[PDB]
Amino acid sequence: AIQRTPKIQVYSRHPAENGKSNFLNCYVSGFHPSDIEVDLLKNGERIEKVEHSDLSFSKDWSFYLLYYTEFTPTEKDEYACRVNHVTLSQPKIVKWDRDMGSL
Amino acid sequence: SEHVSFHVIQIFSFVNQSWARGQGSGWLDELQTHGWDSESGTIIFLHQWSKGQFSNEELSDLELLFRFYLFGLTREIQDHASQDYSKYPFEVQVKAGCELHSGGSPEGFFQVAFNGLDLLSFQQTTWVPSPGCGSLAQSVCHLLNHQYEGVTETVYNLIRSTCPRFLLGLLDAGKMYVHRQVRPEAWLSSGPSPGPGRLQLVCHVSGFYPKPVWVMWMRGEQEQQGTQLGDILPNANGTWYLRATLDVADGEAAGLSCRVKHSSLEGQDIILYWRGSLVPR
Ligand SMILES: CCCCCCC[C@H](C)CCC[C@H](C)CCC[C@H](C)CCC[C@H](C)CCC[C@H](C)CCCOP(=O)(O)C(F)(F)[C@@H]1O[C@H](CO)[C@@H](O)[C@H](O)[C@@H]1O
Ligand SMILES: CCCCCCCCCCCCCCCC(=O)OC[C@@H](O)CO
Ligand SMILES: *[C@@H]1O[C@H](CO)[C@@H](O)[C@H](O)[C@H]1NC(C)=O
Ligand SMILES: CCCCCCCCCCCC
Repeated sequence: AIQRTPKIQVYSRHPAENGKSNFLNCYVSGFHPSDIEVDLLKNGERIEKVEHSDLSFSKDWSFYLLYYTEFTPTEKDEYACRVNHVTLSQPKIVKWDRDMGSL
Repeated sequence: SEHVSFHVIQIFSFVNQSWARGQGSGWLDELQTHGWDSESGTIIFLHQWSKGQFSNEELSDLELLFRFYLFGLTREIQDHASQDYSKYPFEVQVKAGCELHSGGSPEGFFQVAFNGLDLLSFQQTTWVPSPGCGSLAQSVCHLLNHQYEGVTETVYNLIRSTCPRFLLGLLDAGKMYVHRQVRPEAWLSSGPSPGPGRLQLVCHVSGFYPKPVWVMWMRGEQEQQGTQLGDILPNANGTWYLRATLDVADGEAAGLSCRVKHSSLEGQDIILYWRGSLVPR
């Protein structure tokens, strides 16, 4: 088939409240082939402890993954989702943003 | 119950003549219920009820069957693509399982893809090549139908007999653990600018099950034309997340709200009032 670059969507599970714990989600979908590097980031560094689903795939056969971890949002702290894949020349970073719908 | 499906997903990545990786999981509709330990070749039961009503004896036999199938698949494929076939690397996907339909017979299926393209599927007693994937699919199907003839009967019985019986047990075992209705939380935020003289409002609805949901922006009892539902995305443990946005021009008056209807709520809609500015940055 044709290689397909991943789509990346980032969102929190609960309303964001500075100093209150929450869950950060990153949904990576629509990609092919399956070799992928997804990391959740706190201030640019990979969070060592995350939860992730196994690989699944749609019926067009493209793959998707869900990542999530606990986190505490903050004025200073930047949280993000980083993805590398063969269709990408360098890692793509999608930041989490409250003042936007993380849209 | 209604239409409900159980799927075993497998992904085989062949990197060279000496290296391949297998990966696999089991899914009850959109909830992952099983994993596969690729290091020791064993089934991972992700929930307390993931064994359904099967005995340890039955599941031991199934685990052995899976090992035999996976080792034999790897061995055969690697044997047939030797040394310098420019196919490397390549990847094989397998989707196998069953569906229950209320009042009708179950369905079993076993579908294969090569490098993301339909390759072949199993049709009751025969491996049938996809009319789109040509010569390779025909050659694979020749081998499966003529050489490994004496395992067709296994695959059939696995997907059409064993799978429905297991799914029925799994559904029954989950009843002491899993929710058939989960209520969502909801909250308001702004979004990115849709354009000069305009702003965007976002209604977040998080953690609801099952999937059907209704969300609209409102001025009192009047539903707003600009309402737009985003894509529905997964959360942990088979629940769902949704964003409903509204584009607002400078001059819109205070008094907008978001209204959420869901079966888990049953007559008490969530209503959230926008208490921020309506002046676009
Ligand atoms: C990555 C793996 C998947 C991930 C797992 C995830 C966990 C999993 C979701 C847990 C859920 C379990 C539910 C209940 C599963 C419900 C049904 C499923 C839909 C079916 C999917 C079809 C499967 C995948 C393909 C195997 C068929 C193969 C072609 C047949 C093998 C033929 O081998 P065989 O020759 O017939 C022999 F039997 F082995 C012989 O037996 C002798 C023993 O005494 C031995 O000594 C002899 O030498 C000889 O080996
Ligand atoms: C203990 C079980 C033993 C085997 C397990 C069952 C797996 C059997 C699957 C065999 C697949 C072999 C693929 C062969 C691909 C091939 O032969 O390619 C043909 C080319 O010649 C195209 O022209
Ligand atoms: C095959 O690929 C694996 C994984 O990259 C590598 O470790 C191994 O050296 C390769 N084997 C050969 C013979 O090139
Ligand atoms: C050259 C590699 C061909 C890929 C073979 C895939 C066949 C999978 C069917 C296995 C069912 C038992």
